[PDB]
Amino acid sequence: KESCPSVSIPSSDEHREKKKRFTVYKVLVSVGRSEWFVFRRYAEFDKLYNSLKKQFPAMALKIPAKRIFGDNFDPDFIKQRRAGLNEFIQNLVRYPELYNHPDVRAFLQMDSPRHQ
Repeated sequence: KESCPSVSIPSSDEHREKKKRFTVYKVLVSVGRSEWFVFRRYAEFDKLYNSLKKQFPAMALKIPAKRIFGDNFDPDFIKQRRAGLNEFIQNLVRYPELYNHPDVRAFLQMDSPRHQ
């Protein structure tokens, strides 16, 4: 019997570089007896969403807004975006045709040699 993946996004962190800031979400991915972390920015969730929404139109996949008229580093905005991204990924891993999908497996690092 294979284990169905379970995922959650418990936190995010702000990183900074020359005149640049970004938010990295910490995704906890668990497959049966083992678990690991994957670090992903919002754009990476959006790229997955845009691919899968075209491939599975009947699912009505939903991701939080991409554009915010206001401060995209407001902690309230980040906490809601994290909850929305968590809803998006948790919904995906409910379906084997999606968690066996190559783009989903790569996004969650499900076939990594470092997770052996």
